[PDB]
Amino acid sequence: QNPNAGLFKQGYNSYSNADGQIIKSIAAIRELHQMCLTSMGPCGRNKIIVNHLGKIIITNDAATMLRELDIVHPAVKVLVMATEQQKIDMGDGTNLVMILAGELLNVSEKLISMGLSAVEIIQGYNMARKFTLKELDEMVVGEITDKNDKNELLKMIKPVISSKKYGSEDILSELVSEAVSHVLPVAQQAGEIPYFNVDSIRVVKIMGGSLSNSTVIKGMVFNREPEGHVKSLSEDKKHKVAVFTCPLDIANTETKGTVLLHNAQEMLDFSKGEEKQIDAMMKEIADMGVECIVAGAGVGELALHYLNRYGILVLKVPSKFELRRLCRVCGATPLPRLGAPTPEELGLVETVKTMEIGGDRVTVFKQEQGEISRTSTIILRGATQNNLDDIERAIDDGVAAVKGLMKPSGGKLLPGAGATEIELISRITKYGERTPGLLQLAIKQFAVAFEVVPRTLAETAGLDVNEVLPNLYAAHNVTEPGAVKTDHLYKGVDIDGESDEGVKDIREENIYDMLATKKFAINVATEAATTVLSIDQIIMAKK
Amino acid sequence: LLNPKAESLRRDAALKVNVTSAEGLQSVLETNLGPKGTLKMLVDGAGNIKLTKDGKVLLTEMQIQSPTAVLIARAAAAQDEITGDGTTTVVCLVGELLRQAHRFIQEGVHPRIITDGFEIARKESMKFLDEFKISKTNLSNDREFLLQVARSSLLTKVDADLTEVLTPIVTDAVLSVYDAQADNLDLHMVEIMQMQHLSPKDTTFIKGLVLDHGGRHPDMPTRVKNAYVLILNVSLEYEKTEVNSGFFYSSADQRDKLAASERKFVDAKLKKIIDLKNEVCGMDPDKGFVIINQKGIDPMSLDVFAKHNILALRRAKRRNMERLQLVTGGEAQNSVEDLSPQILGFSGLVYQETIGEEKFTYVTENTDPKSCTILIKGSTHYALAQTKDAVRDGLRAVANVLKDKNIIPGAGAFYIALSRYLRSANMNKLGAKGKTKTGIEAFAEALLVIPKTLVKNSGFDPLDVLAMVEDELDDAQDSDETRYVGVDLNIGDSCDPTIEGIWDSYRVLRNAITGATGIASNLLLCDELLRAGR
Amino acid sequence: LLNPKAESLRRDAALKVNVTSAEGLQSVLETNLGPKGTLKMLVDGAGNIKLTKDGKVLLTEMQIQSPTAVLIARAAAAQDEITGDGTTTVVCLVGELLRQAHRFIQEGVHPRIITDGFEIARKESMKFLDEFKISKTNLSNDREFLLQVARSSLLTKVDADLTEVLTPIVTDAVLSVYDAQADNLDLHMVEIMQMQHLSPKDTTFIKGLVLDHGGRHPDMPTRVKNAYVLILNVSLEYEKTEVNSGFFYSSADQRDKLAASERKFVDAKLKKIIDLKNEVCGMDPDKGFVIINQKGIDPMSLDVFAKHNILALRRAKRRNMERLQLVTGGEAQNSVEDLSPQILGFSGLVYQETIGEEKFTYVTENTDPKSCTILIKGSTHYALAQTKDAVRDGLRAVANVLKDKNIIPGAGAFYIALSRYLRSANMNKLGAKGKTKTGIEAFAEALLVIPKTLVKNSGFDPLDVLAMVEDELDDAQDSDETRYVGVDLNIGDSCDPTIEGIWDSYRVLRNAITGATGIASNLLLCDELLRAGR
Repeated sequence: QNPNAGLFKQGYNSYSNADGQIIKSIAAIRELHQMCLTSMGPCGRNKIIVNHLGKIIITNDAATMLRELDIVHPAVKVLVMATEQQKIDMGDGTNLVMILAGELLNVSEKLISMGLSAVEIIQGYNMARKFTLKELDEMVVGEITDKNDKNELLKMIKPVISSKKYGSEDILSELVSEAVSHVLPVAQQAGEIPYFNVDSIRVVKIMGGSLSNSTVIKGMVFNREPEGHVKSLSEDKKHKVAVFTCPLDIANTETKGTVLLHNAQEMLDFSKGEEKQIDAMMKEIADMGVECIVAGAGVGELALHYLNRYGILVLKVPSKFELRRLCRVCGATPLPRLGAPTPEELGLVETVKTMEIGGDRVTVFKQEQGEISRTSTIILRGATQNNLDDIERAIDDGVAAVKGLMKPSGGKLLPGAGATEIELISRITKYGERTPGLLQLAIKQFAVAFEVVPRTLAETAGLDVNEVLPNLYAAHNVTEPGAVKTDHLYKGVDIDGESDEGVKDIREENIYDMLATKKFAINVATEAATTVLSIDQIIMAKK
Repeated sequence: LLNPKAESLRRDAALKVNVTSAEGLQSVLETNLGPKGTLKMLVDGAGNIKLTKDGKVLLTEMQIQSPTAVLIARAAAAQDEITGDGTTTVVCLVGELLRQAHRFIQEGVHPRIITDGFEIARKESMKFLDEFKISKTNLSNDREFLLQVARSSLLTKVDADLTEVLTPIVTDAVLSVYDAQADNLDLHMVEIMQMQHLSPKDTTFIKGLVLDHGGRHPDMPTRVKNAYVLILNVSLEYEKTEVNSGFFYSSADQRDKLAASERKFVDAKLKKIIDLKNEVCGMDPDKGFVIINQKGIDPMSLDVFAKHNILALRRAKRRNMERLQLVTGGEAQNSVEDLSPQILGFSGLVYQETIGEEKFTYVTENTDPKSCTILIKGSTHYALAQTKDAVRDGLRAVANVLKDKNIIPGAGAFYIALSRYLRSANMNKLGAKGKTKTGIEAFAEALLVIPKTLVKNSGFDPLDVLAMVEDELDDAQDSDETRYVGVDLNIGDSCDPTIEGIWDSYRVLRNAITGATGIASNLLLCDELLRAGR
Repeated sequence: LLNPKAESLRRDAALKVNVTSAEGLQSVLETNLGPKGTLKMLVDGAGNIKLTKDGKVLLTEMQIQSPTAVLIARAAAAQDEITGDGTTTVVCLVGELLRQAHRFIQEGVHPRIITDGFEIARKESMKFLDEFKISKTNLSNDREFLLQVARSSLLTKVDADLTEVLTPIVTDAVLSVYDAQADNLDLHMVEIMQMQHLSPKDTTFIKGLVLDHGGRHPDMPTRVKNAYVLILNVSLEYEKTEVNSGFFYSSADQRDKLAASERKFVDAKLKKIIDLKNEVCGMDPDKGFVIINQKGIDPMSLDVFAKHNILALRRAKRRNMERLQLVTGGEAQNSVEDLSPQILGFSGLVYQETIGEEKFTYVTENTDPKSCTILIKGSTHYALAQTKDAVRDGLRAVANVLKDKNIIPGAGAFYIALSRYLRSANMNKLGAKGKTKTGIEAFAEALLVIPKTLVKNSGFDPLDVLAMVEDELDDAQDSDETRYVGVDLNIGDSCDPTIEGIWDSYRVLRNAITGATGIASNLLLCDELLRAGR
């Protein structure tokens, strides 16, 4: 009975602009905003994720949550896709986009309530974005010089690990910086040839113990045991390594090749045949000076008997990725066939041994002061399942951030701990004040959104935002001996958990953000916010 | 008077539901009109998001329940095969035409009376258009104007930041394929290609073709200043005997030597290919040699080609091979046995771009490629979809102007001036009927839905923008001068569209007016709504 | 923002309620405009049904629930006392003004902008009225004209056959009491009486007064020629001994003889009254004598008068006793003891009419009665109610014209000409505001609700009839002549109301537009409805 107007498409209840579709869409996003809001900062909060397959994990990482969430509402998908942008060609900024984009929408609603149109708001945000991106260029204090020194790496790696694992920052920073310094070449001013793929550093973890016994291996660590009799190689250098993709057994035949036996003599003759053919294949391997053999597949009993008699270490590596990575350690090329590991396709490893990590035995292919691998492995330990798994993720983030140090001025450093965000509030506001007309309304609110970072950093640290924020603002709203501010470009949030009051100088702990991460987040967050605002109606239909 | 399992609307209810349904469709699509309009979201039910403002996309991808709105959606969508634009305009015109007609029908005006009045207004509207339009200079070298055409089209569809990127791309891509001697053009000569891992602002114009399969050897050339192109349909993968055979050996050495003996068949073909390269600028400086082989190339032979500074591509798609024959001028060699310099084409700068996931080969700078490529970039599906449409929309807009030299100043100048014209001509002529005038008045008012909707979206007062245009037009008429007056959707006051650079196409305005008149008439003339078996 | 036991109606819903309700009230009364309108039956729930067209009665007695419709109905009732007519005109104007305003409000026109335009158009309408009116002669010998006025005010509310009966009744009744001197005009000098058992066609004008109580003796004249009138306030019923007494007698015959002596108390008064005639034209030819005694008269006293051909009436109402002193010129005597020849009045024929149930005495043909009576006939309260309203309003209509020489040609010429005037003056002046001109056009169009409704009720198509009036009106102006052009509700073509005889009141139309403007403005300016305590 009750009539309805405006709903004529498959009977859908689809809200128009006048029905507050934008406000309702933002309200849906706010649910995810609050979820991500408590992640940022060295004191961020953990979340429990129960995978539908029956696996329970704990993480600080918002991107992990967003990928584990089944996100339905298109208004949220816009920001989740924005998060993926931070993962593509960048190793950080996930929280910055989710938090900033949500706040930009929250302050937009305050403007919508005034009667300021979505078009006018979006136009102002685009202007404030372009202003913001320019202002960031002038906030640079230092710069990474890309000399790949351990100490230069630590300056960046430490704040990257922070906010994923707190309290172990120095231990994990040494683990990542050491492994990164292992794979990075010694060079200066060389940007023509790309290098340092994230895959160049593997992380391996065993349950039990703690990071107090962590280390870094110059080479690959495999979870497979030496199947053969020889469990280790000698102390000599340059052990020849052969790698096969063919299983180490009698060769097969492309068509049929089935042996049928009718007479006892035939059994004896075929048995001797196969044994001799396998020996010939194992002999030709040994005759090339091979002392270790790596199979991408299993090994027959006879092959083990012959390889043992030849003193060849037998190690199975079923993973195609590990075999490809092995080419970055020993240089060997996996042989598509069996019994002809041409010397040119042989690799060299200085040491192959078994090691006990956490109580579990693994096989290690490494070099020490020579024939140095292009891969590194970081060894983690920990007794607690949930904590160790997240520590592994912290290692990956450190490596990814180093990749962010790219030829196009990726080394530019800006004060962190919210110091950049606070200065932006002052500068963007002035841009608003100098802009005539209604444009100033959105430019000013654009600035307002940026206080969410020093707010969130305070909230997670247990501090009263109502005292920290006015102290942060007063710390930057100061009188300096000249037009250009100096000492008070470094005042940030003191993540201490202390009682009384105050701010902390970035210089005390070398808390810097990467310009490339910041400017990228500013672009992505604005596009996400303005995309949502541009949508005044959602209609579903068969495609 | 009704059979079971059926229903009909006999009284005026048939008209109320037809107008109401049209008003709904209007209230949705009106928000997409103009550069200041809003952006609609489409959900395919599988979780994929597509964003668009395009009338045709909105009408053809969205489902409609109201059977009357379906008729409007289909009739308006048909415009895509006639003009390529104006779909939203038609829907807006049809809605308001039915609104104004309904107001008069309530007074006892028979639908036929309005229909005849609409037809009289339509005929006079076409006369107005012919006198209102401006003849474009017949020169194709007028890049400055063609930029204005592409810009006007793009600003409707993109965020105005991508307009700065796409405008010169649309303009030059169409002009590049525009035939010499002021002839016609086929915009299908511009390939629309999507790629990921780059921002939408990186969208670029490529002078030639871009190929998917690249080189697969680390020593393949990165860039060659000038190269000859071998177009070859002969496989270079390790060959086996065509007849029953086998490798019968007593030793591993004989095993491989026998396999090599058959491999020599490929090496012999490679020798003839390399010998050709040696003959044709073999050691000449700033020269190279490219192979775009249709079939596979053995990793062994890729090592050979790289050592000879040859860029060897393999397993090219038919579409690339046929186009590359045209672009490079070479011929396809079906057998290396007849290989000769006469086979080779020629290209300028040839290089490969390395993208995290993919490689792309560029065969640009040809004598007469007769083809362009536009690379549409983005990180998301909806970003690629919106930009792709914006490019195709601009390409059609510019091509339409090059084909049809008739240009009409936009920004509402046509629709406001036409409304004034019809109101005056109707009383000066009185050539319809004392009651038919109601249809003409309804038509003249309905035309204003466009300047009103355009500004409504901009956020400026729809009432002031009309009065301001009226004031300026009145001065022009009293001064006995020709003046084109529109509305500036950024400032809110009036403007001259011929200085701002806002233009409509003759084909779009001609068919948008004719179509909307027919559609509204078809609904107004509906006497009964029949339902049986549904 | 809501308090319990309260409501705040927002989001322009208050305007939607105000307009919707006004269209309801308009729809009710729109069916009753002009001589072509319908009749309504009003049922009081007790079994008494009233038949009327009178807007004042309709709005007063009709139950209204919509608070907005109550506002309009009561505001019209205020105008009824001010103007004496125009009830339906006001309501129709208010409704259409709100309908036209609503259409523009939906388009973004602020209610105040329209309201200001209404005030401008109202002031300009009053200026037009001043040039539109015709100045009537001040002569009271304009009976031929006043007949047309009576027809205009009667024909609207009667069955068109009764018009022929009432036209001379209303016309001459007011002219009779209207002194032909610049003195004054009081329509209360015409009394309104009702009688049953005759057809409504028999409504009659009586030059004098009519009394209910008749004679109660068969030998008294029913027709007295050139009567003298005695006005007497004291009873002539059998009187008893002034003081307590009794009948003390010896023989039976003395009982009645003593009673006969007691009778002398009243008989002495009878002799004095009989001698009064003897002194004043006792035996003169063509003279009579009538007594209008306020108190009773004994059957024996009536016999005394009957023997002398005297018509002795009794138990007259005070209201007629006081008036008859003014009508006949005689003085009331509180007692026969003061009786003198100088007391008697004089009149012509005194007539006793007898019908089935009642008698009526007529005191016509007085020298200077300064009073008239109209007797409204009917069989039931249907004819009596409708006719009474027609007479009372007709007397007022012709009274206003006699008092106010300003007459307005009707037939819609006033309101149709206003539409043309405001349409042109607005476009010629444009001195209001770029936005306010919208309200002026809305006002000018709303004025046409009256000529359009008059035609619709006739069965003629308003679309053609209004057009024909506009055509001839324009032709007259192009011909540089003054012509009044209105609607012929019987033929369907145009007519000249100043030849046909269709006249409207100056004062009614002046205030009708001003009132309707205020009423519509008061509702258009209402942004929210505020309810509490209910």
